[PDB]
Amino acid sequence: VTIEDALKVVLRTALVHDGLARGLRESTKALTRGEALLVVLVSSVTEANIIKLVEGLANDPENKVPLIKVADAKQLGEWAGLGKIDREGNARKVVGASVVVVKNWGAETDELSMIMEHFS
Amino acid sequence: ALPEKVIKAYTTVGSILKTWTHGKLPKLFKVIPSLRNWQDVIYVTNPEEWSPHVVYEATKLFVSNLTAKESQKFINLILLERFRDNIETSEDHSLNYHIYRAVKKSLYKPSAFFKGFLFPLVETGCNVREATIAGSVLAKVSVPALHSSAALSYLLRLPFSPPTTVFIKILLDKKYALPYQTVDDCVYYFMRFRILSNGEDATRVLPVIWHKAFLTFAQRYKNDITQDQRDFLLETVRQRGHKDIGPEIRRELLAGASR
Amino acid sequence: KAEVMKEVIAKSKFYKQERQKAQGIMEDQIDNLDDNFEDVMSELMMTQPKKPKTDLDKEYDIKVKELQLDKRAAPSDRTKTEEEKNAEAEEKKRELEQQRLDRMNGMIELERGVEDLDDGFWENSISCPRTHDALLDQVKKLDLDDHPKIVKNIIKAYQPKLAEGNKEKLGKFTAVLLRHIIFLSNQNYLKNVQSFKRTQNALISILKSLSEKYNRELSEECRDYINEMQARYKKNHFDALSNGDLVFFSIIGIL
Amino acid sequence: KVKLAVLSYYKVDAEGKVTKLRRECSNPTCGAGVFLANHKDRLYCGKCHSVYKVNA
RNA sequence: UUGUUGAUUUUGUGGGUGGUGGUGCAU
Repeated sequence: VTIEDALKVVLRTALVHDGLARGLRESTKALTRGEALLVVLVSSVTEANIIKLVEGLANDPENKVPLIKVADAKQLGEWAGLGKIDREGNARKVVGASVVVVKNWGAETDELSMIMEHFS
Repeated sequence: ALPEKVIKAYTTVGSILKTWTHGKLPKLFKVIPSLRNWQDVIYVTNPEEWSPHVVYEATKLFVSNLTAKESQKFINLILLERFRDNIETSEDHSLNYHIYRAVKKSLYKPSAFFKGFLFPLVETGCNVREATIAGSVLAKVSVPALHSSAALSYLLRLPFSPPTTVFIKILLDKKYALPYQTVDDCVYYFMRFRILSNGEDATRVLPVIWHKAFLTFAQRYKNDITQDQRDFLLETVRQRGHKDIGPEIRRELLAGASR
Repeated sequence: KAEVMKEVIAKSKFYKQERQKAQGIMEDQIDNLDDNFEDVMSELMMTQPKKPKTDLDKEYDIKVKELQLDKRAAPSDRTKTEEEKNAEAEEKKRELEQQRLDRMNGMIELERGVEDLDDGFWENSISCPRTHDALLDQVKKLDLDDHPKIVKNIIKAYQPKLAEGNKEKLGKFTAVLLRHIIFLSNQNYLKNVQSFKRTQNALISILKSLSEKYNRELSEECRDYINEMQARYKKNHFDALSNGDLVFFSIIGIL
Repeated sequence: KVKLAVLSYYKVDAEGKVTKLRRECSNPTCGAGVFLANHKDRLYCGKCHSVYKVNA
């Protein structure tokens, strides 16, 4: 089980309990409120200051939140559930997500343990 | 208790809502959703005494501003009871035009609608007249497929009642792209009325609305079921088919291909 | 009766004025509250109270996401019986025929008459080719028998539902296709008359589908060719006339 | 239209510290992360619809 | 897209629908 595969289920589990903040504006609102438990950020964001802002908010001394890097925004959006499913079952009309923040895990899974263990 | 100066002011507001028909709503009224204790402020405004025009505008105001959870409470406590109150107390047991719109504006938030009117109503002794009026509101307004399918799945698992059978027919009439899980939930609901060990649903008399609902399901979703499900549904017509609707159901079901 | 009517009118005016006075009072009452709005809110803000989902609710949020995962069925309208379909067809055959006989008799659809026209007449991935040349370049490397495949593929790639503006492209393509059908006939085909026959009729069939929805585009192009034919006949006489010209008149008869 | 409105609302220095140039909403119900729409004469809350002074 | 909000809408192309419709009739 890879770390990326661990995040794929974890984001899906967070979706089931409405525990994800999807997008920058929702992500920063979560981070400023202290509601963020994990931040998933895309490394390939065209605008650098987006990376600087999320990294700064995630690294704030009062509320340190773990941060993860994702190669492509499109796959992060798919994990966030933005994309729709086609008759073949493949994700279609998917929307890219630059940043996704988890407000509630929902269910305690073994895959959550690896992610926090990796951070620890 | 709220501040005493506030109480008089919102008591004054409540008087306006009694006779308010048009114009601008009081600015104090418009800012209630932002307040944490909107319920307490809402009670002093006497929601039962709100005019039908106020109920329409208040629902616009609160559904848009309040959160999904808080909207559900505003939904469940005020507009649902007013909906039931108006039908019961009206001479012809009809619903006011403004209240009728107020249900539509609540549909803009599908989740808070379903958990605040539909499921509470059908689970709290909904009558045939109530289901017809609510079903008409459901039929005309566009609802998302995802929320509708979840709503359809909930109703199908509930104990059979003619009022619930209506809503099942409305959702099936909506001609949605039901997920196959919902299609199986639909098929599961219709099998349980066959005689086999089985519950009373096998021997319970089935009104026309169920047959129309069962004819309703077959017309679109004949191509979205497996052969085994098709064979099971065919047995339902043989055992529990209607005199005139039943042959039609068998024709539609046989005409469908397997998924 | 008159005294009854006057009493009715006075009562209606009385109630109308009473309603108007009530409205006047309501507006003033609204104004006063807007004036004390700040004081009332400030007291509410100070008294603001300090900072689990139902199991019934907990299930629903799970459903929508599971439904989000599960594939979605397509809906199908009720199947009409053979008698109704046969019944439905025959009136349309009749209606077109009763419309047909009217147009035989002078009913012109702007339902005016021909006599109206007779007033003052004597007294005075896949690319959609917008032009005929563009289509040839796309089909330049393709064999003669392969033209229907590419032409069909262009229609599928640019259906109206796929994107906005596809209707004009296909309509322009309708004009383009007609010129190609006429163009091929001008080209020598004695070598592979069979292959030409299998492309030529197929392209006409596609135009028949295109004409059914892109008439105005086709009719405009058809009129343009007629003017061009007349202009060429003006200078070349019979030399202007060609096989595709004969074909062109035949296709108009089809469509 | 507004594009990357989050970019302007939050400013980052070279050090990376995050600074807020737009005041938070005073209403506890709105919570943190809510910024007031800024105008010369007064400062306005979109969610609550309250009006605050720029000086405050 | 809502009125700040978050996918509930908007756009283009197709497209089913008379129905909080009445009136009498047969336990």
